[PDB]
Amino acid sequence: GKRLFIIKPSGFYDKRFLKLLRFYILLTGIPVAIGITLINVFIGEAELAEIPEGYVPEHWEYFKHPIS
Amino acid sequence: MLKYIIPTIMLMPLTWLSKNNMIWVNSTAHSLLISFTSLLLMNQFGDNSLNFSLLFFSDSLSTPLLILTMWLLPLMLMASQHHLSKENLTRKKLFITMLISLQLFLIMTFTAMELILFYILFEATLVPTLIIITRWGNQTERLNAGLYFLFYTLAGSLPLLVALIYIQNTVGSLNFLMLQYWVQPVHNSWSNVFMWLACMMAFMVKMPLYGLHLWLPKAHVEAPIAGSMVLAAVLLKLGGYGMLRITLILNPMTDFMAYPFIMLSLWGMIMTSSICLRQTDLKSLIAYSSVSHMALVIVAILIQTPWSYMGATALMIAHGLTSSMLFCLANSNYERIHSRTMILARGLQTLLPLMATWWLLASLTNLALPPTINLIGELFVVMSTFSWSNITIILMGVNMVITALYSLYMLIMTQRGKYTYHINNISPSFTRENALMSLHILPLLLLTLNPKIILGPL
Amino acid sequence: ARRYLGDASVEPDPLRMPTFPPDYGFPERKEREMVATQQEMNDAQLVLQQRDYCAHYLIRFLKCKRDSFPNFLACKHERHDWDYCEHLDYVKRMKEFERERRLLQRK
Amino acid sequence: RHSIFAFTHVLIPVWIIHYYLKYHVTTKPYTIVEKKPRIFPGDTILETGEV
Amino acid sequence: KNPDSHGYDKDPAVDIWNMRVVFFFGFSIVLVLGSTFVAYLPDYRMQEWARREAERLVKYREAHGLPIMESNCFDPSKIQLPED
Amino acid sequence: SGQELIISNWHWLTIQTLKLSLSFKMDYFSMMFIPVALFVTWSIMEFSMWYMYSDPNINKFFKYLLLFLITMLILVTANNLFQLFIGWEGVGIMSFLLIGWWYGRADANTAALQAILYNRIGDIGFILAMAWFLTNLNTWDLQQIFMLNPSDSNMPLIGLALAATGKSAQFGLHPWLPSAMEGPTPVSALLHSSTMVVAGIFLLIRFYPLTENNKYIQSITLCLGAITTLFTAMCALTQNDIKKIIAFSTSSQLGLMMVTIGINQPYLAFLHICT
Amino acid sequence: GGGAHIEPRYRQFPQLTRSQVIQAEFFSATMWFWILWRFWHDSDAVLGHFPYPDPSQ
Amino acid sequence: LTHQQKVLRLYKRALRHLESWCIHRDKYRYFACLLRARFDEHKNEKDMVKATQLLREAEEEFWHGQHPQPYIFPESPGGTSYERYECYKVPEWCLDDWHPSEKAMYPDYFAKREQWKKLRRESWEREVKQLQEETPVGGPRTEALPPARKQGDLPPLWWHIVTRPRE
Amino acid sequence: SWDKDVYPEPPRRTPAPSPQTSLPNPITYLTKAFDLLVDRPVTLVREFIERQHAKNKYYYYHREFRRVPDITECQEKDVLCMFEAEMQWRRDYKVDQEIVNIIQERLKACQQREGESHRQNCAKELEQFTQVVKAYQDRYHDLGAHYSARKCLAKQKQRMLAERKAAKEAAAA
Amino acid sequence: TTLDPAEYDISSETRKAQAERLAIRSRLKREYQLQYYDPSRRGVIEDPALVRWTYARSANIYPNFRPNTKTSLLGALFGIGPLVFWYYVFKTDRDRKEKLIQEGKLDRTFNISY
Amino acid sequence: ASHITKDMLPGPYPKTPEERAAAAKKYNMRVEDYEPYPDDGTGYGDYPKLPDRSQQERDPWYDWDHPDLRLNWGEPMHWDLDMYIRNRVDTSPTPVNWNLMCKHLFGFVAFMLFMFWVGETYPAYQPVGPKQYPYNNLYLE
Amino acid sequence: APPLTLEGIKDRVLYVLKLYDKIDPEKLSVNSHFMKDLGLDSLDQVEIIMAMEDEFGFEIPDIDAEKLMCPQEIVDYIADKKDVYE
Amino acid sequence: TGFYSKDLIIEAANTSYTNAWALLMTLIATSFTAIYSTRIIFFALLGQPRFPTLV
Amino acid sequence: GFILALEISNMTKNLKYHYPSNAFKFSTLLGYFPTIMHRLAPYMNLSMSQKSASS
Repeated sequence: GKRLFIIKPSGFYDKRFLKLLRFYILLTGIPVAIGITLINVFIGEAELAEIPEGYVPEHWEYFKHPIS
Repeated sequence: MLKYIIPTIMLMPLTWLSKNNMIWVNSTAHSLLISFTSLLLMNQFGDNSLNFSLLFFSDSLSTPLLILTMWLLPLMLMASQHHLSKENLTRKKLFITMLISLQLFLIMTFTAMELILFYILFEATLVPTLIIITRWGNQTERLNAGLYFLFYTLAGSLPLLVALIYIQNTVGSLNFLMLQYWVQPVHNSWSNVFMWLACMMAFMVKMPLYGLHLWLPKAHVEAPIAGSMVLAAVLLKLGGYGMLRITLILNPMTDFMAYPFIMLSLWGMIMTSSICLRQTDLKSLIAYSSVSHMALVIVAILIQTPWSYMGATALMIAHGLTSSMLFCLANSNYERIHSRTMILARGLQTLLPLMATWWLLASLTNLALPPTINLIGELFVVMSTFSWSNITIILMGVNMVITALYSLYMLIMTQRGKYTYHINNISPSFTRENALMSLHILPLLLLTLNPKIILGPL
Repeated sequence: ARRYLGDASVEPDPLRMPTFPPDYGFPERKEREMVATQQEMNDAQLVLQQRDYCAHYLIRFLKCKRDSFPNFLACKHERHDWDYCEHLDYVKRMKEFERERRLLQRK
Repeated sequence: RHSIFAFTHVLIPVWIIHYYLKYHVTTKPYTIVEKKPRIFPGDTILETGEV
Repeated sequence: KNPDSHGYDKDPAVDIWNMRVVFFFGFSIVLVLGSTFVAYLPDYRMQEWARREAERLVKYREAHGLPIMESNCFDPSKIQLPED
Repeated sequence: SGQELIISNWHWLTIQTLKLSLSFKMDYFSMMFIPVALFVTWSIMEFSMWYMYSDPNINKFFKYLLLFLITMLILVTANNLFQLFIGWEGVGIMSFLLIGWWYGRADANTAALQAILYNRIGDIGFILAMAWFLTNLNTWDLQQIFMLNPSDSNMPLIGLALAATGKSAQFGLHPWLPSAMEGPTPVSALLHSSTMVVAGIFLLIRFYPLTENNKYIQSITLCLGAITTLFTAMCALTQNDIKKIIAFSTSSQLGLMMVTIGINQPYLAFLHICT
Repeated sequence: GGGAHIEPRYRQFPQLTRSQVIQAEFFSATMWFWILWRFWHDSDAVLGHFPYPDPSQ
Repeated sequence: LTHQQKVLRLYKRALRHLESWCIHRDKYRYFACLLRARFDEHKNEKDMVKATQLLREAEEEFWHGQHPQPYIFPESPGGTSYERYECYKVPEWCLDDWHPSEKAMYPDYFAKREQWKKLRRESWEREVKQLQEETPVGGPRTEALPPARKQGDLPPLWWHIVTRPRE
Repeated sequence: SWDKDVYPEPPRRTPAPSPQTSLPNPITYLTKAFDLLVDRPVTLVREFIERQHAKNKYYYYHREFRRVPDITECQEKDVLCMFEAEMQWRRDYKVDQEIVNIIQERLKACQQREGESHRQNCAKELEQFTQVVKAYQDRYHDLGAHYSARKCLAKQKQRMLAERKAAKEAAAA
Repeated sequence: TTLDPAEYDISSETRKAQAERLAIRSRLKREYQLQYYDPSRRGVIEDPALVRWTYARSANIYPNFRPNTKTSLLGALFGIGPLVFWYYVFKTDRDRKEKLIQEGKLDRTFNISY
Repeated sequence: ASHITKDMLPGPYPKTPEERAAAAKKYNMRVEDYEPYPDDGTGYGDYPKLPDRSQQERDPWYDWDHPDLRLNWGEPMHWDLDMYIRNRVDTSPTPVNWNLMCKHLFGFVAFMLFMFWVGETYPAYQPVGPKQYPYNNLYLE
Repeated sequence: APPLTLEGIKDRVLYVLKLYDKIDPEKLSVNSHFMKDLGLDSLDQVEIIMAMEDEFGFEIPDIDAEKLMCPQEIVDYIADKKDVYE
Repeated sequence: TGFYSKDLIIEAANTSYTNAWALLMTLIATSFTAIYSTRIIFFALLGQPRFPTLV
Repeated sequence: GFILALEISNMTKNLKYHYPSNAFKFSTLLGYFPTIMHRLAPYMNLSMSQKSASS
């Protein structure tokens, strides 16, 4: 029958590689992904106008963002 | 820098203090930890300005440029281990310590708070580079190239001292760039030519014109273990940026004699890239790419008025990451075939498939494929020097033409076959060979999302 | 364009016209001109080179394209009548060189 | 099925990409920049011929 | 160099740990969490302040009497203006 | 009802006065051309499912063809001349990776070198007119350009004409096409029927509110369109390949379509490509 | 190979699969039915002409 | 290139460039002996300029009118799809480094690999011994004795004996 | 959101339809089905966050600065008061960039809303915008001292040429 | 057009004893094939035709060089040559461009960039 | 590492028979048309005695070339003459130096005299003289 | 996709012997050596494969002439060129 | 198909201010497009079957 | 063209058997433009004008 044996050079090292990118990128990427998901749901910022801040204003944390 | 210099000197009594072959893993471990701390207090705000602590730092406020200086000691130790591991541990401890000792002075440089603190640190290098050039190379023409690396850099930099000490006792004191509010202008005279010229010419000797580039394919051609100071010598060339600190002020009104620096470096740009397409040494092929589109900044600094400083800053760290990796592509694929002759390495692209992407995504940044950090840099320079004179689109356009045919000529020499020889060349580009080839494009295309971090004041 | 007088508003894009700009206009038979309503011609989103003659017949013609939405022909005979509006307009314009060849001869 | 292969592909992002659209026109001071209706005299005017 | 073992950097053992000190420290903490750090970093170059402050100041001048884009010589007649 | 929509999605950097973020455009060439061009690409992969039936490298060819469509389709949707320049040179590098599909065969990737060469000569006109728009009109969003029609457009549009001849295979740049056919068949079935050669004339079609004036423009364009007709006519006769005969006939259809801008018929021009 | 459902030849004219000719003859009929609106009804130029407008006096 | 086979290398192409000119099949075939008739004029005579004027005037009317883009026999030095099979290209002996669990597949091919190498690894006591003897000093083309007088192994072993198959 | 005086538009003016035929129209099949398929996973989820986000609130304030010194102060060899006069000045140039961004978007507002005529109508933008940009590069843009940004060392001295050369040396104005 | 290229000429019997120039290249090929076949090489052959090709092109031009001619002093028509011409153009612009910019105006009202 | 006959010397008349070949077999016995005399243009530092240049050229002909390889792929031993411009060379064509290509565009160069006129469809050339009058002759009435 | 065996090459070479009218079906099968009835010098060395120049005809280089004397030596290396039998 | 694209443009160049050598170059090219058709007919779709065997 | 192509193709097929006539001027099919320019422009720049003002 029509049959042979192909010759492919080297694939094991390239399959032993490409894991360690994709492994470790989820090891702290996906735990950081909830931090952009869960903190959106429960925490925001508001709003404008103004407030007058009492007498002395607030410190740093003048920003309008959860982690900033 | 509060203490960035103070941890990175503490790296130095860690290497010799260690055990046996653990000396590679102990140094690369802690050296990555500064990259959080380097980012940490820096990148603050931001509207006129961040004077940092004292007479030791203006924080490198509007030109960041310094995070890239701190990648490299945990980038070169993983690169240098290819052919270094035959010497003694007593010298292997040396070559790590002087490399850290090169990063120490660069950290107080780029910030430097002054102009006379700059120079003594501008010249505090060139001693630890020269040790990496003369010892630890290959066969000869190291030693004359060790002398061509001097005597251009040092002949030019001594008339800085004559002029910088001249300013320090003429108008107040130069000690701060923020005591530079009182600046008298510099008119047309016969002594004020030389005050402009001696203060400028020592920067031209590092970022070359078309003339006096004669030392640049000497030190890079004959070069250490695996590009090990060649990665440093490409930062050091763009670490002669201080023309951005000087010439913005401090003789601001001399464009009268910019023209022999324009035409020499604008026609030289169209020729010194054209003179490389017949190269036969592979590491000298890249060494002339580094001449050409580095010299585009010299017509981008002398032409003032930003929409150029938008781009002239982005071009300093455009090929800070590109031309580093191209040397790393050539520091690899020399461990397997022991020649740098570009003829000999044919029969490739079948044997090493995984690094075909590393060739292209390197050479696709010179074609530069507009959403990168590259054609956001050139297209501000193009739209700047258009407004100088309209005719400059011609030479700079043919600059874009020839480097397209130039970059692919290094790619397409590997797309051939039948290999004719080579019972060696077996090693299928191991885990280290892709790791130190990564961390180049991984920040290079990442910063294209929000590249407001890469901008001048401006 | 039949009048050459001044323009009150400085609005370009020649809607600042006498009333309506023809191709040449009028010129002899008739010496007059006229068209549709300029307050409707701007109310209808319609480009220039469409404010010429047979526009009001076309403004009612192309309305049935949407007023008969899933249609193949709103009115095919009116397209032959708008062409008959156009061909009678154009052969009226074709009599230039019938005259200009002869009216430039001696008398 | 044609059931879980087709529903996973298209139906989920249209839920996503609409949510960054309706919550977006009231935030950015320019939404989509829609044109006018292009109306003929068939609302409150004459025709008037066919003279 | 292949005694048919895999090898990363130098040799068999603890040189095996040299991968997880370059892969884990190099990216996946710095190229992820540090890349996250300047993703939402606070108001850069004080432009976010200027967005709303240029947003407010238009319609106040636009309301009653104050024109827009003056370039008014920064309160003149404080300049003595030496003629010659 | 019409109701054309541009959008305002997401900010890029914004410098001194000009803000560029990105947007899209939906007027007469997005809501018409896109399903037409996508219906062909739906139909063309089944051929390559049988034409490339034996290749073990199968998956890249159904990946590189996918990226080729995205950067082709980002061009026609863009209302931003910077966003055009992304899609202008995204399609160019996709040619080099498809003419040079087969390794070796030293005429194959030499033709790929000639392929990317004539696009960069075709680049230099486009970046010229990119420069002229900032220096006068402070931006290059295509809305504000069409607000006031610029008076003396003699400088930018001749650059736009030279960039038009880069990809649309005009005379002076004609030998790029007949040796670009050296790759596989559904490459060139997609590379020269629907894409990459009708994009060179497409940029002039979008600039109809400028090109109607300025009589130096029109006479040079229509005389350029005429030369490409008979030079591709008298080259295709006594020629001995099937694919080459189709390679000239796709070039001679351009010779009509370049004249269609000279005589001011913008929509009759575009209606030809849909057919 | 695996399946010899179309055999190779020595110039003996291998034929069709006796169903391809049905789809072949079906799409010559759909186009020559489509000559309908070419003649019936569509003329050369449905515009009307001018009868030589010489008497303009 | 001898004068005997000087016409012959021109004779193969004299008809080959002709068939790219015809349109029928018999148009070539009716011209077959007709083209042979001019070639059959000078049959048997001397080898000097007496008969070189067959060739010295064959420059005209052969080079004059020579093959306006002829047929090329696509698997050839020139012509399309000649060296095209190169994405595979058969990289023979790329099987050195595997780090196995990738040497699991083909257990019999790796079994047969070590068998054939004995002819490759051990032939230098025999083939290179006569190679200094059979080649006298520096003579012409370096083929061995065609059986090598007992067993040709090979001399071209194994790069010409186990070379790359086309597909 | 914002205020509509900053970002104006006319009203929408969507007309009354005109079906007029019994020809089969697919518009009744389209909008009467697909609007409900998106109404469930969007409106129910957005409301679910809207109470969950109204569980607690966070605050950020207006940031208004202090403007006591302005321009011509002070004496030449001073540093301190001539630092405040640049901190005054640079905020008066980042802001004046963005007011040109607002008026330019106003020009984007009319032209995609009219489109067809777009020239003889809206009457305002090409008159307003070119009386602001022509009021930009004069006296507020150091052309060509824009490189060092030259706060008060050159920002006054275009405006010195707008007084020492202008308005007296016109011979005789 | 570049070039003729001389694909047929004459012989027989101009210097008929010219043969065994193949004996040079057969000696090299018998040297090469005996070098190329071996069971344990693992590495390239030197082949100094490449070594004499780089080293006689990279170095050994300046130790060769003497300025005895004027065709090596021709470079003042090529080195400093065009660089003279680019200065002549660029000071005619930015001066004729300058006077029109000051005396009279050319640009419009909406030229903020620049 | 080979030091004996590393490269050329200041030639090309340093007893040329000793050069090719001590090594660098450019010539067999210094009469091979490639004896290392060819310093063409002395005074230039380029190409000394040099087992090198002005040797016969224009191609590796990139064909059969079948001893084994003989041209550009398969690497014969010592045949490098001058390179990096022979990556894709060609040869003589069927014509030679009849530049009809500039003559091909010369047809429209004659038709640039047809660019001076116009192309109005109505009427034809109209052999009347000054009775064409393309715009206007008299007033409104 | 179509394979081939070695029983087809033995027939086609043998058939074009019979297709030539100069040669009868009375010569030997595999080895008549082409001199048994050669003539001339030309047209019995290249014309003998000019029929297979059209049929097989993969450009048949200059080395193929004098090997083709032995009519089995033709059959030998056609299997070597076109990747043939096992 | 493209009768509504082809005919309407060559009869849009009917009344025009063209080069007058343009219509002497566009409309002549239309005649050359016809011999494109029958050429592939007369060589691939007309003649006697001639090609090397094993169909 | 339907008449014109066939009466030449049949003249290539069923005429009075035209000779294999060498006398034709064929700058027609070659174009004659890629033959000279891609044999001049890659030779003018890459050989003379690059070895001039390189080394």
